This record gives sequence, structure tokens and C-alpha cells, in this order.
Amino acid sequence: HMNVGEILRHYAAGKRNFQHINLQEIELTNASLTGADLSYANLHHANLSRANLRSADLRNANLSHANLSGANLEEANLEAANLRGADLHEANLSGADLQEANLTQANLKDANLSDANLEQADLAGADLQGAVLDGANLHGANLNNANLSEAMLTRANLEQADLSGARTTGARLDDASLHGATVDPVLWRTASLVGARVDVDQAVAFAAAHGLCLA
Repeated sequence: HMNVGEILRHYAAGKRNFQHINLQEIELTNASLTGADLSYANLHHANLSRANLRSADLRNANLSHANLSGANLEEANLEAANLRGADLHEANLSGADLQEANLTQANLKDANLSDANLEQADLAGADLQGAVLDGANLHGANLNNANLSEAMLTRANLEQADLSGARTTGARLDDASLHGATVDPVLWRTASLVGARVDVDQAVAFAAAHGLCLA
């Protein structure tokens, strides 16, 4: 286990390789750790509020129940990271690699996930209310019971994603790629879908969700 003073000093000296390090419960509010290699680090229940982690390597890091509120994670590598129950509200994750990341139960309210890679990410039960996911890749992502209320998913790739139980009141799915996704009928009636790309099965489902039958 390394403490605050240690890591700040090391970072200030130009050290960047902190891979595998145990930093459980650490208080690093307002800390700047841009470009740090924290791959495989244990940051369970850490306070990283307003931390600058721009371009950090956090691949496979344990960030479960961590406070990342307002953190900068632009272009960060978070592939396969454990973010379950983490607070990411208002974080900037623009262009971040979150593929295969575990975001179950995460608070992503008002988060910026623009152009982020969320391929195969597990976001089940996560709260994305008012979040921004413009141009993001959610191919094969799990959005079971997620809150997408007023989320912007414009031009996002939702191919093969699972939106079963997701709240989509006010959600904006304009130009999103929906091919192969799993959705509830209520999505068709709640999301904006101008330009949204769909399969024939889905087109039929959109119609059925508007009351049309079929003989």
C-alpha cells in the first residue's frame, strides 16, 4: 500500500509506472495523474473526485465503489476495469476505451461518454440520466435495466446491445445504429429515432408497438 504523499512525489519526479499498486481507499481529490500507468491497480473505494486521469492506463484496474465524480478520463484505457457501483457523475470519459468494463450499478449521470468505446461493456442497472454518448460504441453492450432517461445516444452504435428494461423516457437515439439490438416495445414509443438504423424485425416491432397488427 502506497500513500498520497508517496505517489504525488513519484509522479512529480516523472515516474509513471504504478502498475499493480494497491491504493485502496486513497484520497486523491483534485489529483493530477495524467498518463500514469495504473494498470491492474487496486483503487477500491478510492476518492478520485475531480482527478485528472487524462490518457491514464487503468486497464483491468479495480475501481469498484470508487468516487470518480467529475474526473477527467479523456482517452483513458479502462478496458476490463471494474467500476461496479462507482460514482462517475459528471466525469469526462471522451474517447475513453471502456471495452469489456464492468459498469454495473455505476452512476454515470451527466457523464460525457462521447466517442467512447464501450464494446461488450456491462452497464446493467447503471444510471446514465442526462449522459452524453454521442458517437459512442456500445456494440454488444449490456444495458439491462439501465436509466437512459434524457441520455443522448445520437449516432451511437447499439448493434447487438441489450436494452431490456432500460428507461428511455426522453432518450435521444437519432442516427444510432440499432441493428441486432434487443429492445422493449416501450423504447419505440419513447426514444427519438430520426435516422436510427433498424432491421426488418425491428421495423415490424416499431409498428407493433404503435398498435399495428399483422394477420
